[PDB]
Amino acid sequence: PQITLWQRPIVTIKVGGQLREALIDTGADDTILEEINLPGRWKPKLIGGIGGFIKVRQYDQIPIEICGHQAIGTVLVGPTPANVIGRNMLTQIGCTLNF
Amino acid sequence: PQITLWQRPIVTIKVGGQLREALIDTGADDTILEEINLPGRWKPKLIGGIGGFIKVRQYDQIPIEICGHQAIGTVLVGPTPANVIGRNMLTQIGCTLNF
Repeated sequence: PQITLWQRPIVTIKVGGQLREALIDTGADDTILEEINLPGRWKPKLIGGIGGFIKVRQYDQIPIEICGHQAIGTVLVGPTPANVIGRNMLTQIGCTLNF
Repeated sequence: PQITLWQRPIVTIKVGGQLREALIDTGADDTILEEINLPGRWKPKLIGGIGGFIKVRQYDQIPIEICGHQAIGTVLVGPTPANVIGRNMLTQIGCTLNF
């Protein structure tokens, strides 16, 4: 697909046998989802906060589907104002910026 | 240009007679620069924060240049971890996401 930026670029994703809304965020290194039970091993990770750190669970090599494109990558799970698809996942689906 | 997302999409911009580095951020509604003297009238604006609001100065209809494309739009000036080019400016240069 070609997505324009007049609205927030919010897409339907498939992850952990669920459907989620997530923002395509070229400003985010990492992919973070609100609380979801993901399979496999996780390790704790500290991400940056309004005067402090947030502890999240890091799952490696998680299958996602973004507008029908599969992508394996790291997903962080914990407190987030939205599901965010960050650059680690956008590279996997061949997402570029174009003008 | 076509910009891939293996690295942060940081571009050279021209604004207020200065050169700045800024992140292309599809996750940002608005364009925010670190302290710069911009011409014209500004009004105060509250944007969201780690447990609170940040007061910034809103300049309307400011010329920018991103990789040689001119774009008029709103620029916010105040405390920001980086220059951020948000969607209000990316639409003006015809920036899309593509995969």
